[PDB]
Amino acid sequence: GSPGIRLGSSEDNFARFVCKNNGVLFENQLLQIGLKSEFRQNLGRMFIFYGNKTSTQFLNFTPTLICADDLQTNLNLQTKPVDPTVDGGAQVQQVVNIECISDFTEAPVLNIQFRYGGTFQNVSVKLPITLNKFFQPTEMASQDFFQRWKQLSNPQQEVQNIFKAKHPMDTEITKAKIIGFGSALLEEVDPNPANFVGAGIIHTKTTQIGCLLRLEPNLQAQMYRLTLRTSKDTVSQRLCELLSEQF
Amino acid sequence: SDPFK
Repeated sequence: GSPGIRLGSSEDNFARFVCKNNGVLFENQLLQIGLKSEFRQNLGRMFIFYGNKTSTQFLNFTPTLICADDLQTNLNLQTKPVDPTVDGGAQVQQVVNIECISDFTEAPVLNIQFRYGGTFQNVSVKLPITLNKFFQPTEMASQDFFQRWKQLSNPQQEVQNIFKAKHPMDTEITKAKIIGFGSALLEEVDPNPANFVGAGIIHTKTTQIGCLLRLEPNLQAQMYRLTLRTSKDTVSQRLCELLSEQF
Repeated sequence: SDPFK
């Protein structure tokens, strides 16, 4: 995507919120931005916490959400304004309500502008609202999983990515990551015990996409073969892109 | 053997 060093960028900590909903998204010497999200069906609720790290009160504290044209048609975001005055040492909360319309790839950008000590401060950070947040885990017996896996005929609906692992292959962490990703983590479906099989329905207003995922660790090459088989080619592609960056 | 193909 964007070339150049990603430090002090709009996506420094973006990847950290694909499988978890709580934590600090951004922090400079004046402001700390924390998050707490909750999702259900094709909806979500993201609490954004703005902490004033100084002994001085912030003014004109202004957070705004920015979405590209395509993203607009696939994702709907709503939020109530927060008080523009933030006491030094104080923390203020903002709630963002989410509704997924259709599968999407782009991410919303949160822009924050405010005054401190009489100076204009500007921050832009990508908000971690990703397609997987709208997963309904679907537990199912092995037999049912394979029947569904073999119902795929359109080659474009299958997307495979073979990539190098970025983190250790710590089983419980990977399980937590997959569970955190959203789908159900089906136990004992793939005869290969090292493989992870997930099944879920990506819920969007306009279409429910049945998703089956197979994550095949390659311990030696420290790579994974991720296969997404879903009822929609673009969903297969995006879920593949996202999950790929997580291991 | 492998139910994935």
